[PDB]
Parts: sequence; C-alpha cells; structure tokens
Amino acid sequence: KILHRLLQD
Amino acid sequence: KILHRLLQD
Amino acid sequence: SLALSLTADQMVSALLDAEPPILYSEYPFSEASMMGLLTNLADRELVHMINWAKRVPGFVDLTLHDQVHLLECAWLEILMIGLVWRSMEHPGKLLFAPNLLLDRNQGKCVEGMVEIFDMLLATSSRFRMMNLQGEEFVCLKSIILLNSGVYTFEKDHIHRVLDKITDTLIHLMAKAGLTLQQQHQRLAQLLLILSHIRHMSNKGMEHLYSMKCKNVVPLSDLLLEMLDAHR
Amino acid sequence: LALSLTADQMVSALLDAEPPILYSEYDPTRPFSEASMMGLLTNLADRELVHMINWAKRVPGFVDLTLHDQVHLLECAWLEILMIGLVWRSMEHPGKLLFAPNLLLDRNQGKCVEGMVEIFDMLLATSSRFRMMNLQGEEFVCLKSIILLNSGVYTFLEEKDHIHRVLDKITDTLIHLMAKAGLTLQQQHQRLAQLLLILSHIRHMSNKGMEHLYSMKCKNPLSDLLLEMLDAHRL
Ligand SMILES: O=S1(=O)C=C(c2ccc(O)cc2Cl)C(c2ccc(O)cc2Cl)=C1
Ligand SMILES: O=S1(=O)C=C(c2ccc(O)cc2Cl)C(c2ccc(O)cc2Cl)=C1
Repeated sequence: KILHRLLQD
Repeated sequence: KILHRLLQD
Repeated sequence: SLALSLTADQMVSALLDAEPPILYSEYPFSEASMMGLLTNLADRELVHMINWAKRVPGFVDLTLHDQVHLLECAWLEILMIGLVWRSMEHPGKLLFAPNLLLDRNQGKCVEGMVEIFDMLLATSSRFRMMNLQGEEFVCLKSIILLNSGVYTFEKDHIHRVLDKITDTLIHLMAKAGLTLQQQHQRLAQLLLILSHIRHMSNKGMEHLYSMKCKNVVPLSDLLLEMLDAHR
Repeated sequence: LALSLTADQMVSALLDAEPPILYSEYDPTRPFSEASMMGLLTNLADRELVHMINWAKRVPGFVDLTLHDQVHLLECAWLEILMIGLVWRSMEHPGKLLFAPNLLLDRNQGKCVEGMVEIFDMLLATSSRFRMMNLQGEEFVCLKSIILLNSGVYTFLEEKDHIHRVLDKITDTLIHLMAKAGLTLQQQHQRLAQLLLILSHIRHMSNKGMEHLYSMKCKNPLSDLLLEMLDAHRL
C-alpha cells in the first residue's frame, strides 16, 4: 500500500 | 420518445 | 416566470401538494423475483415522478428538450432520495413499499445490490440523525431535479429558481428557531448529502446497465430509455 | 486542535498548504498519440497525487484522524481533488484545460483519447461556472478541503462527529469570507448553496472519470499508486 507509506512519513 | 409523451400530457 | 413571484411559504405548499403517492409492490425471494418486484415498482414510480416534475415551480417554464434532459440526468437520484425518505422511521431497513420493507441481507439476493443498499441505509441514518423535515426534503428533491443536469448538454432561469429554493430552505430554518450560524451550517450539511446521493445514483446506474446486459429480467421501455441516457 | 482556529487562520492554513503547479514533460514535437497523451496525463496525475497526500496532511482536522480513515477519505476524493484543482487552474483560460503551464488543451485534443471528450466538456463547463461565479482562491481551498472530508464520511464511530465539526467550521469560514466581500446574508446563503452544488457535479465527473480510467486499465500505462487508488473504487 503506497498511499499508506506516503501518509506515514 | 416515451418521456416526451408523459411530459406532453 | 411565476415561480420567482412565489413566497417561501407558497413555495413549500406548492412542493408539498405536488408530492407523489406511496405505491405498493405486487403480491422468500430469488434474484429474478426480487428484481421483478423492484423493476415493476420503479417503473410505476417513474410515471408519478414525471407528473411531479411538472408541478415543481419553474420546471414548466423550461422547454421540452430541457425538461427531458433534467429528468434523464436526475431520475435515479430522485427515486433514491424518495426511498431514503420513506425509510427514515425504519432504521436498518429500506421501505421500498409499505408491503415491501427490506434489510441488507435481503439485498444480497441480487448480485451487487448490497453495496448500493448500504449506501442507501447510510443516507437514511444521516437524515434521521439530522432530523430532516418534510419541508426540507421536498426542497432537496426539487433542487436535485434542477441542479443535477444543469451543467451538461435558460440556465439563468434555473439558477434563479435554485436560488429561490435556497431562500425557501433558509426561511424554513429561521422558523424553527435556528440561529444564524446554525442556519447556514445546516444548509451546508443538507446540500453535501446531495453529493453522496449523486454518487449512489452513478453506482446504481452501473448496477442496472449490467442487469440489462445479464438479461436476467426484462426492464421497462421507459426504464430502458432513462438508462440509455446515461451512456 | 483545528477546532480552535479562527476563520482567517483557517484560510491562511489552507492557502499556505496549497500544492505547487507541476510541469508536464510535454514535447511540442510529437503531435498526439493516444498512448502518449495518456502517458503525459498519467505521469502528471501521479506526481500530483504525491503532493495531494502531503497536502491532505495539512488540512485542519485531517491529522487528528486515524489511518484507515485518512486512507479512506483520500481513496474516495482523490480524483475529485485533482479535478477541482485542474478546473481552478483553467479559470483564466476559456475553452481550455490547463493540465500544466506547458500543457493547455481544448476539447478537440481531448478527442485523442477514446471517450475522454465527454469528461473534458464537463471539466470545461465547471471552469466556465467558476469564472461566471468569479470563484475566489479563499473559496477554492475551502471547497477542496470540504471535498476531502465529506466525500467519504457516508461510507464508513465518533469520528464522523469530529469531521462534521470541522466541516461546520469550513462552512463558517466561507460565510465569513462572503460577509467580508459585502454580500448580505441572502447572497451569502445563495452563494454558499451555489458553491456546494458544484461539488455534486464534481462528484459526477469523478465517478465518470473513475469508470474511464478502469477502462484504459483493461485496454493497456498507469502508475502503481494510481492503480492502487483505482482499485479502491474497484471497477
Ligand atoms: O437498490 S437500488 O439502487 C433501488 C432501486 C429502486 C427500485 C425501486 C424504486 O421504487 C426505487 C428504487 Cl430507488 C433499484 C432498482 C432496481 C431495479 C430496477 O429495475 C430499478 C431500480 Cl431503480 C435498485
Ligand atoms: O481528463 S481527465 O478527467 C483529467 C485527468 C487528470 C490528469 C492529470 C491531472 O493532473 C489531473 C487530472 Cl484531473 C485525467 C487523467 C488522465 C490519465 C490518468 O492516468 C489520470 C487522470 Cl486523473 C483524466
């Protein structure tokens, strides 16, 4: 889940 | 077509 | 025109007396049988909606081609907000007809309906939580009729009529003792629901086109005409 | 947290968090192939998504949410947000869509992609509407943030109340702006309604656009992140 990671940075 | 008749009455 | 000369109360009364009647369904369920009852009911409800539209203040001022356009774009939204309205005093249930009260489990009989079902149920729960009133409801329904297709395919008139309904919506809220801040906040809350209602309709439109292609049940020629407009 | 903001602070926060206008790698020496034009549009949207995600994190109240929920709201609104951004950029360009400063298209060029011209016209009609309303940037950033928080609430508890609280704050902000332009209450409510009804059309464009992209998927480009957002609305 890419969106997951980008939101988590 | 059908919608025309129902509106014209 | 004449819809602009109307006062707020006259606008409300006009919309209330224009309200279509609640129809009954025919007669466990299968996919074919449930689709049969729902198709029949929707087809008959459509006839009454078209009648109702002609009683919406300002709608007759439009011309035939434009009336057709608005109705073609908004028909499922109007059916859906009507369904959602009837189901308000029946939490967790959708009142398609008085003799046809269904839940989400029964919506699984038809493949791919349970999703739209849950959205419909969610809208009813939203209406109930906001304590939506009949006068507010009939305003929203006419707004849908005029707004939904106004951007596609004269326009100044509709926008002025739309402004009139906004004035009518605010006037209703001012009577209920709602403050200034509470008024425009509720107004916003109500109109934002139209966005999800639009979403349900587009999702619903997909569901019916596939049922047409699946040929599981023959649909009404009127229903097929309205469904082909969204293509 | 975000409930404590005043209207002017709400606007400033939203304005300061605005994403940049990215550039397309568009070479004016390759007059259109459907694969290339789609490639240009896909590359741009994918880079715009990255900025949107970091933009969303700066929307007052969004951070106060949990994951799952931030993911959900973005999975629902991403195309609406890209579209209202595209429309807003195109306001001073009648009959044209400014995808990038170097990529300005009309409905004729939109016909290069099968069935894209329909969505084009809808995007253009939206832009014409905003220009007609003379939409303001302060109003734009409110609308865009309204889209982020509203498009997904109806498809999820106790979190909705916080969202509606933030949504009510943005509503107050819009009214605050309109009152500052010497509008009158009547026109304030009227404009507020007019703006919020546009969102319904924006939802409709997004839904249609969503179908269109799922179509180009099983036709064979598309970024990984874009396909991930696309499976959120399934097919
Ligand atoms: O769950 S849903 O989205 C709701 C409907 C619906 C049905 C009847 C109504 O009177 C009102 C509605 Cl809103 C349908 C539907 C089903 C079969 C059809 O041939 C047509 C429709 Cl409109 C599917
Ligand atoms: O004409 S449309 O509706 C607009 C877009 C679009 C493109 C770039 C943006 O930066 C913003 C948008 Cl809104 C696309 C589109 C095209 C190809 C894609 O892979 C994805 C999209 Cl979103 C189709």
